[PDB]
Amino acid sequence: ILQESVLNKYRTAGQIAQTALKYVTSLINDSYHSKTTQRQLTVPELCLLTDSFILTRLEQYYKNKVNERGIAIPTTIDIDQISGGWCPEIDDTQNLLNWNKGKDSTFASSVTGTLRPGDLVKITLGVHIDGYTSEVSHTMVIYPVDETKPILQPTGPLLGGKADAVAAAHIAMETVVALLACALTPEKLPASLGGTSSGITGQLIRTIVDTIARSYNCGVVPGSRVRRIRRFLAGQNEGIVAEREYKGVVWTESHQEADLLSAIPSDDFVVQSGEVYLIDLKMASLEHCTKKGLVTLETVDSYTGKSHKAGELIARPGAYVRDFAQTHILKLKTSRQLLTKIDKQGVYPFKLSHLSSNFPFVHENEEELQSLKKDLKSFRLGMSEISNNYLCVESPIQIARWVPWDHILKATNPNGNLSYDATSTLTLPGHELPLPKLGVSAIKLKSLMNSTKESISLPVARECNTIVLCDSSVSTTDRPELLRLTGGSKTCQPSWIHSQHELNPQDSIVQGIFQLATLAKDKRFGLLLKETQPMKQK
Amino acid sequence: SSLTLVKEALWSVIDQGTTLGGPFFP
Amino acid sequence: AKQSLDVSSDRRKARKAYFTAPSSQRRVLLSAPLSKELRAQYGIKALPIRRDDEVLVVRGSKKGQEGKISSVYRLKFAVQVDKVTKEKVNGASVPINLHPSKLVITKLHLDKDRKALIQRKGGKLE
Repeated sequence: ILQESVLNKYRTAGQIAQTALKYVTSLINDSYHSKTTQRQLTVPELCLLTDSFILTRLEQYYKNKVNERGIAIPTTIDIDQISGGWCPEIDDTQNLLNWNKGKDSTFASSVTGTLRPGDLVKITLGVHIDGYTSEVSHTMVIYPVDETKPILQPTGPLLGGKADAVAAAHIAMETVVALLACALTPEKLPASLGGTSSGITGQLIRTIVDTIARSYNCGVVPGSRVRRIRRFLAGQNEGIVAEREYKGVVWTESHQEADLLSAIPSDDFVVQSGEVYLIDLKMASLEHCTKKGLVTLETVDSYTGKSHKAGELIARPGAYVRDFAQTHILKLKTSRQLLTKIDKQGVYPFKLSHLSSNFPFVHENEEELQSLKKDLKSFRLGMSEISNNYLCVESPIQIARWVPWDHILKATNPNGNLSYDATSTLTLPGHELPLPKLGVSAIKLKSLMNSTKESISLPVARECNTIVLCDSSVSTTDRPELLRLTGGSKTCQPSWIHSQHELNPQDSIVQGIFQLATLAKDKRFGLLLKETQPMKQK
Repeated sequence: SSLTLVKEALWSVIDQGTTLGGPFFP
Repeated sequence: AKQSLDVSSDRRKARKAYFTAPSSQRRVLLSAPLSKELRAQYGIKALPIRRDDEVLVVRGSKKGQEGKISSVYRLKFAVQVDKVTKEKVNGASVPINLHPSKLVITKLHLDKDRKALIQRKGGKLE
């Protein structure tokens, strides 16, 4: 239930998230675009600096007034085919180099930590105060800097499928934000889009997002969601921890199958006032796919000895999730002390470096970094026994993959629905049906993906914001309005792209999208969006 | 067979522009 | 009637040789006749079956069904075609084990060694 104090806690979390996103954007621009910095920063350094900045900023807010506050989502930097879960520690850089020596260079940016021109860099971070969570995620583009222009600018706009994915994600984000804002004043919903006297539904959300994705020739990655957020329940680990109640719309391989054939989440709800909504949309480009196929996810392991595929990425996930329902008294004193530190963090995913007493840095020092690494060695020693007794689990690294439909149809599964992954460590992904109508299990689909020679990895663009549907008493302006805690025109400004694809205006859904854009621009009689501003540091 | 009918239907169903941003680094 | 003293008409020996033949011998044992079109085109009658050639079923309940060879399961003296399956309600598909003597090749997978084999059997390709 929205209140002045609850809204203020959400607002402060959103402000800290916006400031952190501006910080990472400035760091990346200085390292790769401005080039004032002598040595370019790497991805683990950027993640660590972002986390330290967030902790330093959050130290001053709600101190000695709130039991639990901290980082909700660790800083994740995903490049191209990687659709989530990439937050490596600083002590795994040489590990990554040694594990990926002799592989292809398709994941060279992730392996070396150094960004390259043409990269789609997706930055995700979240902040919670008293369990009230605000999460932001922005795709940006890395460009070569033109040496001839007096001012710094890209030589040319980004072109191709990555540009299509960025455009689709940005336009879907804006349209969904406007559509969810329309729930407060339902009469302003366009007639071509849906019923004037009726509200916003998950069916309308899904058909709008699918229409935008199909227009821009992109698929929706099966991790996308437009869901409701409560205290401590923000989907911070959605594929790992089951939830009692779910109110939102999700996209899966089952939904892709149903669209082709045209506590379980269902799109049979009505958006209500006084609610907080997370919108996380991942769009994968389908430019290189000459036929109709299915978009799925591939989990990255750290074992180089499982295959001979030179186009494989070998890495260890850096974010862990504590399972508070599991208890086991450990044998190592280091492991027991680490578990005591872990239980202080709460119910959000955490990095091993977040548990260091040296972290966050008061002054950025080489000695501070070295003491952090010295802590991290014993932290890994304790984490080995913690993970062995199922007290904590890894947050997976996932690569988007494309599997054609003809290979799936020609394949034979002798088990049907009965097959499942017995070696899987987590319950929720281990027993899953990605293709319920075809009777294909997750293990069977992974086997098909590995068996096909024409299964490729699709570039992904991501946009994720948090919004509040503020009622008239809740809002300052005496009218219902949408408060965007994260994202907007100041932090998530789109990069220079040029996409040949476009929305086709001769469709009712596209006309409703254009009218939603018009009514969002209309600041007099239309809808009211209040963006949350990043704060100044000096 | 319902599975066979589903597979047959699947086989049947499978058988300017836009510009964002500008010449600047946000 | 046999005339060579090096060949045996013993049923026990023949059956043991068949059921203990190694993989390379089973390749020859698993031969399929060509279609009439391919027989006229290439000038040969039968060839050992391999993975990527298209076949027509001419015997059994699956007679008339066409498809591409999916596997040559030499361990069970059978071939598997992609389109010929047994389906269940739960979504399970079990390949039908077909014998190449009951199949007809309608399109050969042609490589260098396949062309050499056809020519040394007496082919007239192109």
